[PDB]
Amino acid sequence: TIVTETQVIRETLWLLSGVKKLLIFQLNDGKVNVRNDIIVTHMTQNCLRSVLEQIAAYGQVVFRLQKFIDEFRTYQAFMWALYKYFISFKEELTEIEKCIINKDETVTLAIVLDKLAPRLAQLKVLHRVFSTGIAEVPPDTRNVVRASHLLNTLYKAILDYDNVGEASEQTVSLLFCLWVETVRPYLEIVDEWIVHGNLFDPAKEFIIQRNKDVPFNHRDFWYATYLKPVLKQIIMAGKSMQLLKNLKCRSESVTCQSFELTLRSCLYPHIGKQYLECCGNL
Amino acid sequence: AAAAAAAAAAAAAAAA
Amino acid sequence: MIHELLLALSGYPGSIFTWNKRTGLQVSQDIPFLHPGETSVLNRLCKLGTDYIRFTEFIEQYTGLHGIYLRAFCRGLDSILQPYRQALLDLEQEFLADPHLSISHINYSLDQFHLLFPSIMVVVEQIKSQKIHGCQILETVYKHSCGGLPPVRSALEKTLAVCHGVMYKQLSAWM
Amino acid sequence: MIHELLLALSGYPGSIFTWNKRTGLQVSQDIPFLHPGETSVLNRLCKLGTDYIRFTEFIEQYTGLHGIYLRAFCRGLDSILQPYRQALLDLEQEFLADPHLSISHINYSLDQFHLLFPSIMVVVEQIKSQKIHGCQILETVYKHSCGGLPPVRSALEKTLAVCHGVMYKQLSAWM
Amino acid sequence: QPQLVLLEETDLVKAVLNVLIGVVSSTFSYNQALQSFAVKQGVYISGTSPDNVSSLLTQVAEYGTYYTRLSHFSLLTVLDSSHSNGLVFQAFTSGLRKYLQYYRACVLSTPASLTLLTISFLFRKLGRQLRYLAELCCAFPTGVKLLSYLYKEALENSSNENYPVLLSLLKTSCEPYTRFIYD
Repeated sequence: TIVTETQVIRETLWLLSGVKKLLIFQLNDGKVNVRNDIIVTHMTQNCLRSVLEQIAAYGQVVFRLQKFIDEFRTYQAFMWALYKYFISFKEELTEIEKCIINKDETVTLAIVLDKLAPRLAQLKVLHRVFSTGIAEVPPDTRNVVRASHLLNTLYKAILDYDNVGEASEQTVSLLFCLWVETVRPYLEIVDEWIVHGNLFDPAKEFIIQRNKDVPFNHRDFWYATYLKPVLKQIIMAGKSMQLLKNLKCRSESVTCQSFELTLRSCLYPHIGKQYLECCGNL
Repeated sequence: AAAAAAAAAAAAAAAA
Repeated sequence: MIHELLLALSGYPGSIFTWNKRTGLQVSQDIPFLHPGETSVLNRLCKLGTDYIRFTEFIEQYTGLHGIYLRAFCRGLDSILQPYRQALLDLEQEFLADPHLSISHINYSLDQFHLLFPSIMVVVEQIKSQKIHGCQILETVYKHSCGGLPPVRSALEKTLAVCHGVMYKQLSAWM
Repeated sequence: MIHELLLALSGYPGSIFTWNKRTGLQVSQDIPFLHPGETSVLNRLCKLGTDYIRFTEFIEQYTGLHGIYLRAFCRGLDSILQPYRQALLDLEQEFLADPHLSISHINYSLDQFHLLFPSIMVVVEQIKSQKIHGCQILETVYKHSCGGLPPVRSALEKTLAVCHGVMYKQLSAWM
Repeated sequence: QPQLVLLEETDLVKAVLNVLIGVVSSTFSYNQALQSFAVKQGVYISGTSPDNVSSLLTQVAEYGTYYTRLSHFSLLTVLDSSHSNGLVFQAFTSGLRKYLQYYRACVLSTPASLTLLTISFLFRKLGRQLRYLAELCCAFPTGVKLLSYLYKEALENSSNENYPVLLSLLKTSCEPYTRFIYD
């Protein structure tokens, strides 16, 4: 039969916004396929049907990324880094939608395919972070070792992708979007663990593996798994501030090179300016 | 001082 | 159909989107001038107007169980509809500068509300299923503001801050 | 048949030009509306689309052996498809101003690519048959940019210049 | 049930303006038997956006219904048209009439209206207030008992825009009683 040519691509551009539909059979997360029909024996035989099988995989990841969204903060901020990035993906979506509603449009199947092509590479590196992210959720006893090895694979992904590229810093910032935001609740417990003396660790999952023991003679026991000296400076300081609350006393990217271990070696004196000033008070 | 350490990191990125 | 969707978003009924009051909906899409794709997004756009009238019933029950912190929680919730309703009037001048713009920008503003409106709806549903009364709404919202979602964690801290002010009233008058 | 040949040039399959993926081709010319001369040039036009998908497999293997200069060589190769794909969209408006123009101008633009596309395909075939790893791709491309063909010698100098920038990164951070 | 084709949107923003002050428009019919406003039932205008003003305009006509009760109550208790109400009962109205001109100065500034949401959301805070401020007296407390009802209602804070207006009503209604104290 005849389906609408140059309008089914505006109707997949439809699907990519509102993700569950009837022109495209994305029934589940594992299988996302499209079937329109075979179209007629003149005027674009099968090329357009080959292009729809490509974008079937590109609506597949956004259905996977939305299925990851449900309604620690580290697992929630890693989820909101996905969603805060979506409005930068949804702004172009309204641009090409504004172009085709405005007559004349002067676009077709193929001349739009290079406009979303820089976005096409940006959405596939989104797939690699989240596919290497969740791999041990159907296994049980995930709690801290899943958090530790998905932060590890996030760090494994930023070593593989930023350090090899650097011709475009727009994706260099993008892999830093996924890093600086997940580490921020993993930071704000450390701020609470020093200047307030107490920390928050939930019971269903676990984080940095700091826990206070219930007896008074026991100080602090580090959980065994079943920069690191700067983390030991957090351990002794939060022990010492737990003591102190018990005591009653009285431009261009290529010149900025590169990138995340320089910012981390800025955070360690930021830890340091409290690790150096606590031990003076002890 | 949570985002403040990251704000100085982004300030050091523009000055690097 | 610019005005039909801002006003399906405010929560009032129609006869294309037939609505009785405050709980029930029939979609009624035998419509000729919308596409089968475009009614699916109106169901996506109605789900952000459904929880907005699941919200005014929580107002009129408490304003106009019992407790002095139930309506202290009400002037927390009016602040979360206030940039919502501020966004409702900025869409109005969008329909006057050019009344030919289609619905995807209105879809775009409501994907921004897509992670604020269910995330507070799961809060009030967890509130009403424990049958909470008194200070322990303030502890329920405190472990709800224990969560992330950085726009939403400030929002459940603003609802925390206003009923902490009624706590702040109490030990001021008691002393 | 204006759109059928730009899109046989992008590398995607058909059932007149049946293609499995990325390595294999059947010509399948029992065609009534092309001449025996005109299928011979479609085989001349497919040979410039065959090496273009012998090229994206070299991308997806390295982007999305091992080494930090393999994908440094990848942002060299995207610059050689960039006026290629720029030429793909200038043929699009050619088919809209008058949709009666025959295929010989499209043959003419692809005789311009006829000395850029094999001359880089002989480079990557010599790359993968020595099993190169590290800095010695940069020396392989340096004696490939030792060659002439003045459009192509600038092209293998642009692929040289981008992975020399990753060399330029190294001794900057080391010092 | 169908009545006729649509009116205009600019006729809607003027009809909501009349029902707020207590005056019937072409679409509003005041019914004395229920002391309520009545919009027409069907396809007459009902919403240029289908059947939406048919419910939204009833929410603001009901919001317009409580205002004509307060002006009805204020005219019937004055001691130039009655001689059976108390002085403390009169002094509660004297603070109420100062609240009425604040309503009149605010309803006169609503032009130019854009749509029906921009006016009802401006009066959404005022919608909670008028619903309170009418049915506190509608029971029927009089004099010192009415003075006892209003002090309890000024005691009901956790409201911060309803507390100072009842504080002001306590300041005005206690003026004749405190005059009988010092003499």
